[PDB]
Parts: sequence; C-alpha cells; structure tokens
Amino acid sequence: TDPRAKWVPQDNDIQACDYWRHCSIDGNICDCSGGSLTNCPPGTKLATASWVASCYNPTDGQSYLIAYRDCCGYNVSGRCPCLNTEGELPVYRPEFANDIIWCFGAEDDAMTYHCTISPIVGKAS
Amino acid sequence: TDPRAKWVPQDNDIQACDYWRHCSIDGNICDCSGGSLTNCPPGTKLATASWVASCYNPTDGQSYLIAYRDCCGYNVSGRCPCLNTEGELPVYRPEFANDIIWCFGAEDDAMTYHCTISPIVGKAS
Amino acid sequence: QETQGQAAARAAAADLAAGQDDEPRILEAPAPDARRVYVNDPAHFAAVTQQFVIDGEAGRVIGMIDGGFLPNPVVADDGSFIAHASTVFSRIARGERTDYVEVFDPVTLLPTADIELPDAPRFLVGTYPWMTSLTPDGKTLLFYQFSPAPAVGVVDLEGKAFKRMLDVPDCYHIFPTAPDTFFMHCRDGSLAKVAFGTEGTPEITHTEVFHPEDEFLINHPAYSQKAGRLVWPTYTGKIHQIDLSSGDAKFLPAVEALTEAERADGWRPGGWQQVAYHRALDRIYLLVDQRDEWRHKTASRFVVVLDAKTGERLAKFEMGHEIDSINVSQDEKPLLYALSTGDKTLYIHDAESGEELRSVNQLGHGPQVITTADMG
Amino acid sequence: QETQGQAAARAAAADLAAGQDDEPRILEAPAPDARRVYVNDPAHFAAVTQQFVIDGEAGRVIGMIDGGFLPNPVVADDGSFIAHASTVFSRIARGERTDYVEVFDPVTLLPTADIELPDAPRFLVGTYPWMTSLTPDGKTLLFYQFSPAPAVGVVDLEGKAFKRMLDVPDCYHIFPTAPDTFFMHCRDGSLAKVAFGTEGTPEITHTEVFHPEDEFLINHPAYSQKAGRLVWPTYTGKIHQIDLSSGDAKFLPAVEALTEAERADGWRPGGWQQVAYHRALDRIYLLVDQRDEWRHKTASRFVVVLDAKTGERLAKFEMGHEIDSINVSQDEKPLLYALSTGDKTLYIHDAESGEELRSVNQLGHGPQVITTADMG
Amino acid sequence: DDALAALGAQLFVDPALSRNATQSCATCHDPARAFTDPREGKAGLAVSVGDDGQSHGDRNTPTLGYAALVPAFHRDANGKYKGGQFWDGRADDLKQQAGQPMLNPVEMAMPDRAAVAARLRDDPAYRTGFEALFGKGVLDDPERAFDAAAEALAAYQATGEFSPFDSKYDRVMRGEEKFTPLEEFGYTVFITWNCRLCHMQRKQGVAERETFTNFEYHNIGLPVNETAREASGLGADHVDHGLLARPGIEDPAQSGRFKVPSLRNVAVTGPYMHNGVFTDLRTAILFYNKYTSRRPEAKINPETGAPWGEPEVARNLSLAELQSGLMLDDGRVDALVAFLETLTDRRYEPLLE
Amino acid sequence: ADDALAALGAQLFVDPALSRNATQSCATCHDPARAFTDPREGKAGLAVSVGDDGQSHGDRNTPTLGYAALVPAFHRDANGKYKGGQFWDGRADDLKQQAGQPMLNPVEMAMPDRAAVAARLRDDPAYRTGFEALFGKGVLDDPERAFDAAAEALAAYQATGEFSPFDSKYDRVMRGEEKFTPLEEFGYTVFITWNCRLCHMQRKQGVAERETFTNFEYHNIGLPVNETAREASGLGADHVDHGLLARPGIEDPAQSGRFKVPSLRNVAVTGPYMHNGVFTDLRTAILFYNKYTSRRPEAKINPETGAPWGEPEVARNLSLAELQSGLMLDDGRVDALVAFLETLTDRRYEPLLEE
Ligand code: HEC
Ligand code: HEC
Ligand code: HEC
Ligand code: HEC
Ligand SMILES: [Ca+2]
Ligand SMILES: [Ca+2]
Repeated sequence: TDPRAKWVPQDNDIQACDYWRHCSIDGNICDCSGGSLTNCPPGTKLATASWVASCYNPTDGQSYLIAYRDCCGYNVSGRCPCLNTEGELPVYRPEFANDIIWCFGAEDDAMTYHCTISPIVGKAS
Repeated sequence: TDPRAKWVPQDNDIQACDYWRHCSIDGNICDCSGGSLTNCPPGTKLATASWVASCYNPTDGQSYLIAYRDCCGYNVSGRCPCLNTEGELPVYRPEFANDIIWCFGAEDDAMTYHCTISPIVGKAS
Repeated sequence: QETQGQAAARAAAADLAAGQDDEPRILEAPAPDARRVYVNDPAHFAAVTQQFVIDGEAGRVIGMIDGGFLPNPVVADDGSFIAHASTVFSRIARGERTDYVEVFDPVTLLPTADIELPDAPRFLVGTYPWMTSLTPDGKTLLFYQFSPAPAVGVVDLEGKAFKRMLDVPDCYHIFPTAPDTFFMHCRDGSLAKVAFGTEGTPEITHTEVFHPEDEFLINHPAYSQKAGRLVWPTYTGKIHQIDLSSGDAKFLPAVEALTEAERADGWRPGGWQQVAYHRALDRIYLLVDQRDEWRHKTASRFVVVLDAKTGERLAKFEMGHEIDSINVSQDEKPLLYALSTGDKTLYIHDAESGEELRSVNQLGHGPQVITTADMG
Repeated sequence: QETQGQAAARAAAADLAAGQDDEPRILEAPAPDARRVYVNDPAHFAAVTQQFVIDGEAGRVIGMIDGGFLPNPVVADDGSFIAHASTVFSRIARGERTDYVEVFDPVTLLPTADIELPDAPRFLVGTYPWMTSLTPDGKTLLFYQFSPAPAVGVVDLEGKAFKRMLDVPDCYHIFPTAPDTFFMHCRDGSLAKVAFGTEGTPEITHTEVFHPEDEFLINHPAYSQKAGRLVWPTYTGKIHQIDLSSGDAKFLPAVEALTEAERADGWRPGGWQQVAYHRALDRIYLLVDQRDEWRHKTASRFVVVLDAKTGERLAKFEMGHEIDSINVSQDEKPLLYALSTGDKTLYIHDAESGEELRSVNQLGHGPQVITTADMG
Repeated sequence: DDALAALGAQLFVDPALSRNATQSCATCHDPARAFTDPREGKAGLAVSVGDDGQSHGDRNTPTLGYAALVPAFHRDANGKYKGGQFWDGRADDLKQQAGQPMLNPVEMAMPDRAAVAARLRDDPAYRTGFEALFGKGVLDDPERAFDAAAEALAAYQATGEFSPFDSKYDRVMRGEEKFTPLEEFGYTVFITWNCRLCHMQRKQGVAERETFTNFEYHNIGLPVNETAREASGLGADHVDHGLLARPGIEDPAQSGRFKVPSLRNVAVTGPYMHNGVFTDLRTAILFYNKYTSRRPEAKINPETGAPWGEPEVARNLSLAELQSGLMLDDGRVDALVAFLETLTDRRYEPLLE
Repeated sequence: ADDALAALGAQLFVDPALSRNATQSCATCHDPARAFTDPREGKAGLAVSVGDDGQSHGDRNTPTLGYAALVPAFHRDANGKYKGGQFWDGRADDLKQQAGQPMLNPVEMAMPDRAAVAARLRDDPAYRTGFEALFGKGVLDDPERAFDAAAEALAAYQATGEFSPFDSKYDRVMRGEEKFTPLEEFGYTVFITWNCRLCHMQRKQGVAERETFTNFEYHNIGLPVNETAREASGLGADHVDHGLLARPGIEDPAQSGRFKVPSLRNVAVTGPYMHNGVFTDLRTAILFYNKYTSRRPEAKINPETGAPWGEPEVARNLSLAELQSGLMLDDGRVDALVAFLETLTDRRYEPLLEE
C-alpha cells in the first residue's frame, strides 16, 4: 500500500501482487482470466521466451528462479494488474527486463499481451 | 449525484452532464476532446444523421430542438462521458432513440463513435 | 472462507514441496453447464471490446473472447458453441470496415468459423441481445440491419457462408421460432412473422396492434426460445407476454410488475437488461427503483419477482449495489445474476432468497450484457 | 478562475441571444507552438491506444490520434508534422500482424503518409521515446527491432517508403545526430556510433566504456537533438552526460542529483520518464522520492532541478501528486509537465517556482509518455 | 411607399406589358395558385407559354411567395454562392429580376425598354402614379421608366400579401395549435434527416422568418424533362447548366446547380423541380431515395414505372448531403408529405383538396 | 553385495575377453580418461567407433556413460511422449537390457552368441568365484543365466558414484561453495530463459534433485547425415537412420528421425557432437540452433565446412514449436553458453578443458 516501501512476499494468495513468485511480474496474473499460476487461459498462446527473476519464497527461505512466460494473442486481460521489479534491470540486460513483451515462440506467431504465468525453473544462483 | 433524481439543467458549464443542451446525449461531449459545443475535433468526421430532443433552457424558459450529431472515425474519446435520456424513446422510435450510433452520412463512411455535438436546430412543438 | 487465490497458493506450495512436475500449457475451460454465465463489455463504445466467460458457481473467470466495435454475442442453448457478430476497421477505428461472424468452440475458445458479411451490413447500436439471434436448430444466425433500411441478414453456420438479406417492414429485434421463421416488433405496434424459404421474398404476416403509441416497450425484453415466451416490459413496469410456442403469436394477459401505489410513489423499472425470465419456474424478474420518468437507463437497487401465470408478487429484493442488468441461470435453485456497469462487477445472488453469494470484479470498462444457456 | 467549460457556456448563450449563426464543422487544431504537449497512453498494454494533443498554456485537449499496440510517437522539433510507428492485427489482437508508420498533419491531424513496414519488424515493449527517432532534418524515421536480433529499421518519410534494416551489435535506443548517423547504448557499457547508407554494412564505431556493469542506466534517458545532449540517470540518480554536438561522443563530468545524506536516507529516482532537460537553460529535472532500491518504476512526489554544468541544486519541488513522468516546454519561462499514470492526469507546473498551475484529467487508461517540440 | 407597392400592384396584373397584350405577371404567377401557372401546354404544367401563344420556357414557373426573403446574390466566406433570383440566380435581386420577363421573346416579348415606356405613357393612371413617386417626365425616359416599373414590382412583392407567415406551421410555432401525430413525425423526420441541410435558413439556431431554404445552389442530379425540353424548342443538344449560366460565374463546379427553393406552398405548386419533371409531391420526396436505398424500386420513377434517367449534368452532384445512408420508408414519405402540407399559406388551404 | 555386484561389473567393464578376438572391452570405446567416450581415430575421425575386428565402423557416435544411470526406464508418458531408455534411439529399456547388446553385435564386440560369452566367463577362476557368490552355483554353466548376470553387474557398476559424481563447478555453485564468473552466470541465465531449457532440463517446472540437463525425451532437431561416418558404416547411400521409430514395437511414423535428448554433463570434453558425430566443436553444436531463428546468411552455414548445414536426414517431425524461438543467439550469448556448459564438466575432467 505504500508503493515506495520495500516489497514483502507472502505465500498464501496467488492473485495478490505481493504473492512471492510475482516478484518481477509486469502485466496481469493469468490465474485471474482463466489460466492458472503456471498455465495459459483458453484461446491464448503460450510463448517460449521469458524474462527471469530470483524471488524469495517466505515458505521455505529459498530463492527460486521464476521464468515468466506470457500468454499471447488476446487483448490485455485487465484483471489483477501488477508491476513489481525485484532485481529488474534495464532493457540492455533483457533476460532481467520486464517492459518487453515476452511473446516470442507463441503458436501462430501471437505477439499481443494477455497475461503472465509464474513457473519456477530452477534454484537461484 | 442522485442518479435517479429528476435531471436539473444548468446554463453555466458545457462540460458538465447537467448542461441544458445535453438533455438526451449518449456518449462524450466533443468540447472535451478538441471540438466545441457544435463542432467536431480535428481528424474526425461529422455525421449528417441525428437523434433529437426537446431540451428546456432554464435561462430563457424556452424549449429547443437539439439535433445531436456524432463525430465519427475515432475510438471513443473517453473524456466527459454522459448519458441523459430526457424524452428518449425505444429503438422503434429511432428519431428519438440514443443508443444508436448516429454516424450515417459521415465522410469516408466513418462509423465508429468518438463524441457528440449539441447544436440547436429549432424551437420545440 | 478460503478464496480461489488462497486455495491455488496452497496447491502450488504442495506441488513444490512434493516435487510434483506439471507442464505449462493452454487450459481448456470446464464443460459448458447451467451455471456458466457470459458478460459482455461494450466498453462505453470503444473500438474493441471483451467478453468474460464465468463459472457462476465458483464465481471464477474461466475464459475471455475479444470482439470489435459493439459486437452481438449469442450462445447456443445446448452448450455446443458460442458466436458473435463483430466489426473491425483497418486502422483501429478508421479505414476499411469488415463485418464478420465468428463461431467458437466453447471449451478451447478457438474460432471454428470466420464468416465475412458483405457490404458492412451490421447495426451499430448499444448492445441489445435480440438484434442477433440463433435459430433453434443452431444452424442459422440472423442479424439486424438498420441502414439503409430495416433488414435481416441470414448467415449459414453449417455451410459457413452468408446467404442473403431479407427485406422487412419498419420493424426491430429478431426472435426466431423455427429453422426458417422469426418474429420482429414493428413501429406500428404489431409483431411481424417472417418466414423465409432459401429463395424469393420472405412471407411476412402481422399480428394485431397489441400496445398503444404512448406505451413504450424497452430495448431489452426477455425471450426464452425453448418456451417460446416473449416477456416485454414497458417504461412503467406493465409487462407484455406473447406466446409463440405454437408457431403463431398468442397474447397472454398483461400483468403489472409494480403496484398502483408504488407507481404513485415513483417506482419504475430502470437500467439496461431490466428483465429476466426463468422457463422451468415460469417466473419474471424485474429491475426497479424510485426514479423520475426520464431516468430510465440509470441503475436500480431492487429486484421484484412475480408469477408469469398469475402475476402475483413473490418477492422484492434489496440488491445492495447499483444494478444495471439482470439474468438468471435456467436450472433449479437458480442464480440471479446482477451486473453493475459502474462497479464493473458481476454480483451473484441466490434467486430465491435474493442474498448475495459471491462476486466477480474487474469485468472491463462498462460491462452491460449477461447471457446464459438454457441447457435443461 | 473562469473555467473553459464556463467560458464556452457564456459564449454559446450570447450567440443564442444575439441570433449569431455558425456552421457545424470539423475544427483545425491551433498552430503548433512551444506550449503544445502530447500525452501518449499505452493503456497498460491494450491492443489499441490513444495520444492526446494538449495546449499546455490553456490546459485544454486540442486533439487526439488513435494508435495500435504499443505505438512509438515522434514529434518533429520544428512543428511541421508528427508521426508514429504502430501495429494492428486482423482480428483485434490475433491474426495477421501489420506494422506501419503514419505521418500526420499537425493541425488537421489527417494522415499524410501510411507506410507498411515489411515482416512485422517493430519492437513491442512498454513505450521508450528513444526506441523510435527522427533524424534532425525530419526526412528519416529510425525504429528499433529486437527479434530475431538487435537491428534498426530506416524509413524514408519524404519518399514514403520503408528502406532497409541495419544489423547492429548488442545495443539499444537510437539517438540520431545527423541525416545518416545515430548513437546506441551497448550491453558492454559503450555507445556505438552507427553511420549508414542506402546499402552496405554501416560503419559502426564504439566509444570508450563509460560506466561499470553494476550501475544501471535507465530506459528513459533525456536527449536534446538540437543540443546534442544525452542526459542518462542511473538507478541512484547519478547522471551521465554525453555531448554528441561534435558528431563524436564527449564524456562530460558526472553529477549526483541527490546528496550523500539523501542517498543514505533512501532517496532514489523512480517512475517512467524520470528525467527532463531544458536546452536553453541547460537544466536537468529528475523525479525522486524516498524508496526501496527495487521500486524504481513507482511514482515519485518530488522533482529536483540542477544546473547541468555544475550539478548545483537549484530547487526541489514538492509536486503534491503521484508523478510517473516529467518533461518541460523548451521556451522561456518553461512549463514543467508532471503526468500521473494512476490519476490519468497531466499536471502543469511553473518550472521556476514549481507551483501547480492547472491540470488535464481523463487522459486514457494509463498514460505514460510526454513529448514536446523544441521549436526555438 | 405604400404608394410604390400600390403602383407595382397595378403593373403586376396589367397585360399592357406584353407585346400583344395577352399576358401579365399574374398570367404565369397566378395569385389563385400561389403565384404559379395553372395553364396546360405542350408539356403539361412543366413550363409556361409566352405572349405569342406558342413559345414555351424550359424551366418551371416558381412561386413569388416569400421570394422577398431571399438575400441579394453573393458569394459567402465558405465560397458558396447564395441568394439572388431565377432558378439559376442570374438576377441579383427582385428589382434586377422584374425587367427580364418583359423583354424575353419566349415570355412577355416586349421588343425593348422604349416599347415598355410607350405603353406606360398611354395610361393616365400610370402618368399620375409614376410621376408622384419618381418625378415628372419619368415615363418619357425609357431607362428611367423601365427601372421605376421594376422598382414598383419589387416593392409590391415585398408586401405582407406575398409573405404572410400564416401557415399551419407558423401557427404551431406561435403555440396557437399543435401538429397532428403524422405532421409532428414529418417535422421530426425533416429536421433530423438530410432535408434540413439544405431546406432550413440557418445552420443552427432558430430563424425569425423561416422559409425552408438556405438560399444555396445544388445539383441534385435530375434528368431532363423530355416533353418540356421538346416544347422549349432549345433543341435536344441543349444542356441547362444552372448557376454556371449566370453571367460572371465561370467556376466549372457550379455547372448543373440550382437555387434551393423555398418549400412554403410546395403542396399546391406542382409539378416540381426546375424543369417540372415530377407532377406529384410524393414523387419529389421519393427522388431522394435514389441516392440511399437498395430496393429495386428506388431506381424507378413511380410516375413512369421506368428508371429515373441519367442526370442532365453528371458532375458537381451534392453527394455528401444526398448519400445519407438512410432510405425513407413509406410511413416516412407519408409523414413528410403531411408536414410539407402544413407549409401552405392560410388562403391556399382550400387548394389542398 | 551392493558393493560386490558393482565390483564384479568394474572387472567386466575393463575385460577384453568379452570380445571375439579379445581386443576390445567396454572401456575401449567408453574410455574413463575421456568421460567414458572413444578417443580413437577411425575412418570418420572420432565420429564413429571401430569394432573388435579392427574394420567395422558403427553409424552412431559413442555417448558418455556418465550420468546414464539417472535416466528412467523406457515408457510413454501421459501426454503421449516417449521418454527414457538407452541408446540414441531408446531401443534398450534400461542399462541392464543395454549391456548385452555391444557384446553380440558383429560391428562391435562380435561374440557369436551367449554360450560363447559364458565360455569366456567360465575360463577365468576370478569370475567363477565372483559370479557364483552373487548369483549361485552353476550360473556360468547356463548361457542365459551367465549373460543376464554379466549385464546386471555392468548395470550396477554404471550406477556407482564413479559414473555420476555431481562434483562439477555447477554443482559447487548450486551448494554455495563458489560462484559463477559473470560470463558463466550470463550463460546460465541464457540457458534457462531461452529454448534450451525446454529440452535440456529434467523438469518442466520446479527444481530437480539431481539435474542432468536432459528431459529424456525424443526430438528430431533436423540434423543432416554425417557423410564420412555414413560411408564408413557401410549402411549405404540410401540408408535412413529413423531414430526412435527403429525401436522394435514403435510403429508411429511421427517418431521417425527423433533421438533421445542427451545429458549435457561433460559435453565440453565429449566431442564430436550429436548422434552421428557430425560437428567437431561445441560452439558449432550451439550455432546449429540459430538455423531455426536467425535471418543472417551466416546462420544457414556450418562454420566448420563453410557450406550449408544440410538437408535433414529426416525432414519430417522436426520440433519446430520449440526450435523456432524467434530469437538469434548473438556471439556474446554463444560465448556465455560455451562458458556455462563448461561448468557442467566433472571435477576429474577439468584438466581436459584446456585441450
Ligand atoms: C410566360 C410566363 C411568365 C411571365 C409572364 C412571368 N414570369 Fe416570372 N417566371 C417564369 C419562369 C419560367 C421563371 C423561372 C425562369 C428561370 O428560372 O430561368 C420565373 C421566375 C420569376 C422570379 C424568380 C423567383 C425565384 O424564386 O427564383 C420572380 C421574382 C419573377 N419571375 C417575377 C415576375 C414578374 C414581376 C413578372 C411580370 C413582370 C413575371 N415574373 C412574369 C414565368 C413567367
Ligand atoms: C443537397 C441539398 C438538398 C437536400 C439534402 C434536399 N434538398 Fe430538396 N431541393 C434541393 C434543391 C437544390 C432543389 C431544386 C432542385 C432543382 O430543381 O434543380 C430541391 C427541390 C425540392 C422540392 C421541389 C420544390 C419545388 O418547388 O419544385 C421538394 C418537395 C424538396 N426538394 C424536398 C426535400 C425533402 C423532403 C428532402 C429531405 C428528404 C430534401 N428535399 C433534401 C436541395 C436539397
Ligand atoms: C565399439 C565401440 C563400443 C563398445 C566396445 C561398447 N559400446 Fe557402448 N555404445 C557405443 C555406441 C556406438 C553407442 C551408441 C549406439 C546407438 O545408439 O545405437 C553406445 C551406447 C551405450 C549406452 C547407451 C547410453 C546412452 O546415453 O544412450 C550404454 C549404457 C553403453 N553403450 C554401455 C556399454 C557397455 C556396458 C559395454 C561393454 C559391455 C559397451 N557399451 C561397449 C559403442 C561401444
Ligand atoms: C527441441 C528440443 C531441444 C532444444 C530446444 C535444444 N536441444 Fe540441444 N539437443 C537436443 C537433442 C534431441 C539432441 C541430440 C540431437 C541428435 O543428436 O539427434 C541435442 C544435442 C545438443 C548438444 C550435443 C550434445 C551431445 O552430447 O552430442 C548440445 C551442445 C546441445 N544440444 C545444446 C543446446 C543448447 C545450448 C540449446 C539452446 C540454444 C539447445 N540445445 C536446445 C534437443 C534440444
Ligand atoms: Ca412548381
Ligand atoms: Ca560425442
């Protein structure tokens, strides 16, 4: 609620913007438009590209690498918008940059932004 | 404020939804996007179709026919939105109906709704 | 108590802790059922718009469909498909116009047909459900044209092709009663029956005038194709019922939704989708409030419920929100759906006690139309 | 004191009393001047977007331009045209993609050129002003491509045609310095100078490295083409200045926008367009606030003003609102423009006293980008 | 002045102003028929027969009611020509107009101004009336005499009698009565459809003395009137260029355009258009559907059951105003007829049957 | 006995008496000094291995045995993907089913039959003691029992810590014992955000306990024939290597041309690369992926030959959804990925990284 305060992760509600895996999400949480935490909504196309972040999990004290992937080919969902930037670097370090539409490799070459999923791909280092 | 209350016209500010000439407008006032009370913003297309209403002018106590004409060929302005329905009738009385996009006759066959102007075109009766 | 976002955090933590793998992929929506509800957002006339597909029971968005300028949504009563007629332009809201019909699979949401409509024939208007309509067999979509003149376009969904326009008289709305038949409401106060073989001019017959010039019928009547029941309120709450189930119009006793005393005190219907009708229950639901006579499009805070046969009042609910549109699910123990344009929120109520059970917010910019399938 | 809606009510009322006629028509916008300001609304990644053209002196919308998905706006410094690079799809946000550039007349706002960009080559990214850029003569538009690899597209505005893609190193942003030359910022911490022609590998020359790999240079540097001055803040409000006025890069002394005590107490820049530069005053304006280090895109409530030669602080303004982006008019007694994404409002301040003078609200869904012409 | 008009009242019904003394202004502009021509010639009522009993015009005789409200011919700041007299605006004002029929060989056919003066000078009442207003000897100078007769006729046309403002429409705007439902519908259609873009005085606001014309010039794409063109004797190779035929108009874009007529008395002044091509008011209204409607019948002139026919002048058509995107159905044609009937002056209401 | 079975397999593993002419053991082709791969030059360089006869060449590259014990037994998963098994084409269910094959293959160890292998085992008194202690008296007198036992022992030995030590730099960094250089860290970041992670990570999401950088699936990446290897094998100009479809009992034509995703552990020291040994340099194997993404002319060209990569041996069933990523690896990112893959080298092979 203080937007300038240090962001504090929780592991009890995935639709909230302080959910721990959403630490560098920019966009909308797919779970709110018919996707799930790590799946796209019907009709959309799952990109293969991502941007990454190391996000602290307050459940187990570990930091996990979240490779955000977009669900693409639909107008922006408009539900559960969030913008967090923990570790997020400028566009010249693109693997860490989250203003970029990460829709590359989506089926049917879909490039419009609908929502983002938050799957874990590895351990932080 | 009270939306279900009898509408009370004023003759002091053409950008507010209570301005007397807006008694049956549906959309956006063109004065808020670069038109004026009776002119279209640059880049848009003036329709020749209209729906009409008899609007009471609190200043001179007279009732005037306002023939609302749409400015067309742009996405909706999103500024100064208003819906009033004084004397508004259902679609089967189309000369008096205001859900209809009155863009007919616009240059370049423009049919998308941007905003509405409120010119006086005669006296009531 | 536990919200959907909370239950999802707990399942994701368990998968993580247990080492359970799952492949990221495109979900399918759950099978269409009686409690699926669709909410269309005309977005206050924006050039692009959204439909939300909602599981009413969980109060969860299960999918979405994109549309163009003031699209008309339809939903097959049998759950087999959904479709809309929509409008796009080559440069956002300017340039060459294309009108088209899309049919969608209702669990993948993929388009299975894209059928171009020649000569930009759609009626661009604040969204009225009965301006685009499926025939009971679901093989034909009918759409209304207003320019240059009232007409109705026939679109073959089975053959995926536009067929022709029907010339009609000065009439509005399209209520299909058979593979080749629909009814419209004419300016002169009658209904018109339009019968069309594949060739020739259609056969057009009128009923008697059934309302006077000074009695104003709303843009949003309720029509149950399975019952063949047309429920048409006027500006004052007078309710017309027309039975079309015999293939011909039969006029039922007119019924009053409000009392003489409530009217006296300024009670009137008001909103967008002001009326709902429940087939199996034979029950009418009407949005009402105290309001001046020309505030007929404002939100209402109350619903009345009444027997369609008798016309007696069965309940009056205080909705507790500014409500613009209502509808009901068509199963037993139905839900009453109460959509607020201002709050961009669908409130989901028990249709018998009228109590609020759950709600779904963030439904676009100015959501306005609720649609349900009648599956039973 | 009298508002613009009030003045207009009064004039309409006097014309109606005087019997004064006027023809309803399409207005022209007033001549472009120094106090014209453009606000672009990326609309939180919506498929369609809007630009508002505003008279900063009156605080009045004088026009609008529609755009598609994440368009890049440019404004010619001399006031002669404006343009954008934009993207549409055949079915709202799905289907065939078309990237294109339009040029518009700055008073009628009609498109005067619509130039297709082959093979969908635009970079789709939250909007960075220097990802699409005009050469100083106004004859060429340059746009960035990211996929499959960093490249720069060349569009001939005068002949209205796409020309070619240029292969470049792993570099970002486009700061034109001459009809055939621009700079980019590289992953390696250098700038590359790219001198191009109609055909042939461009000559690409790197400057010295000028910053460590762990000072982060923001996505919204300010660049004054007429001064050749590139003003580039880091996440800590350290400011790099590069003089490109000679046609080669000259590294100027770095300045600190916040004091050591401010930094120790958590002051950092933050927002979207965090920095502005006034060429005639040689002054830098930076949006700053107390914040955690990884909240670098949150709004800020203060602006610091400092002398570009000495780094001496001239003022710290309390803006009194949540501000995401700033810019200034390039005339004497300039205006400081303070755009709030959350309020969808442009606040217009006196740049000398910092006092709020007027504001323009209802600017779309998530307006972020402010552009002005340097006509002096 | 009362005097001036009283003199013009005398001139207006005097056949001594035609060569063979068979016709006056009132012959073709019959006060009993709202100042138009009741007489049937080779092309019906489309065109009028002159003093010689044989010669026909090529244009329909218009009403003189309300013609005193038209401003003098001028080009406005948007570059639209406005006002004047004749269907093609070739006369600046009523005064410049009045002398022209007198000298037209296919009309009153006087050979010159001097012959007109000689006729005025033979009448003792005219010697008195003219000399009292213009000075002794006026009738001895052909140029002074002719200009004075033109002034008096213009003065007469500017009296209350030609422009009474006593039509049903006028009574309803004064709040003295109400339109019938059908009349009120026709009025609503009129001011919301493309009609009001050409047939209302002002762009917006309310006019003090409405005459249902903006005084502008438009080519609405009308076909030749075949029998009338034949009767006129102008030859089948003739083209009526409308305003372009006004001396001094050189602009090619004015070719085929004609002055928008006032719709007052329209119900009793058929046949319609500059060439009288349509006998029925409903046919005049239905003509506008040709630009908007898709129905096969919109291409067909109901009076003939044949296609309307190509425009006499295919360029400069007022397409922006005409191509409205909406067709008038029968009920709307009905309502417009009803509304236009309310523009009939009180003294002509018995003509409506 | 866990230790003892493995110890028996250790002896067999280095024993040439399991080859027809006694010139060749497992370790001849799977050389412990070279991450268990074949350092020997044949008619096709190191692309393919030479058999016990000194003339016969195989048609496929000899893969590492390191980490092979982490692969699941062959199976079809829920989404119809085949997974696991041994050999580039998965034709063996597991390590135990695999071991007996080189022994009877006339292009490899060339023993005529099981009885011949049993006769060699029975000639060595150390094998009589070791085999009978684990499998019972007379085991070596029964060709089928003897053969199955030897395969069991060999499979036990490849399951020991010696074959899968998890002591690469990557493993140390993951324990927090040291840190990646900036280059290696960039390479790691690239590997996990680009398409590599779609096939060269054990799991689709979450974290693996013993990561070996393969999902054990079957993909056709569209590699050309290696002409000199194919000429050496003698299979003919008209031969097609159908990959997984050659596994007995797989009939699905969609499986044609798909090969098992190799583990990338030790990849830096086990060149040449791919199932037919077609590329010499690790850089070239990474650059191959740019053929699907890059617009540059240089992306169509194999930098080792200066000629086009070549027509796929099997031009159908390519994994184009994963390969056509829309992004080209620039040289900085190829450099990073080389650096990162080098951190997957086991500690004892670090000295080999210089070579
Ligand atoms: C032979 C029949 C005939 C006679 C006699 C006649 N007119 Fe006309 N009048 C016409 C015709 C035909 C027109 C239209 C001609 C044209 O537009 O070129 C006309 C047009 C007019 C107009 C212009 C009205 C308008 O709306 O444009 C006025 C004024 C007029 N006449 C007055 C007179 C006066 C005064 C007299 C007697 C001096 C007179 N006319 C004699 C047939 C006649
Ligand atoms: C573009 C301007 C324009 C529009 C729109 C227009 N008119 Fe006219 N109207 C004219 C002009 C000009 C004439 C004379 C044409 C001619 O004779 O060449 C005319 C002639 C008429 C006449 C014949 C009058 C006479 O004395 O001969 C009638 C009746 C008429 N119009 C009615 C209508 C109605 C009803 C509408 C709307 C359905 C309408 N018009 C639309 C300009 C217009
Ligand atoms: C002449 C060289 C040679 C000899 C000797 C040899 N192999 Fe191999 N090995 C190969 C080749 C070649 C392949 C790949 C063959 C194929 O995929 O069809 C292979 C594959 C394997 C695999 C599959 C690994 C994977 O990732 O798919 C295992 C396990 C294996 N060998 C173990 C052994 C054992 C145990 C012995 C001794 C009994 C042995 N090999 C003898 C050449 C040899
Ligand atoms: C679509 C699945 C897939 C993708 C994506 C993929 N690989 Fe591979 N990789 C394979 C398969 C299958 C092979 C063996 C191909 C063959 O030999 O038939 C392979 C082989 C390799 C080899 C040779 C290893 C050996 O022992 O011979 C290297 C190195 C390699 N890949 C690295 C990468 C890198 C780096 C990326 C990301 C740029 C990548 N791969 C993307 C499936 C994939
Ligand atoms: Ca006439
Ligand atoms: Ca190898």
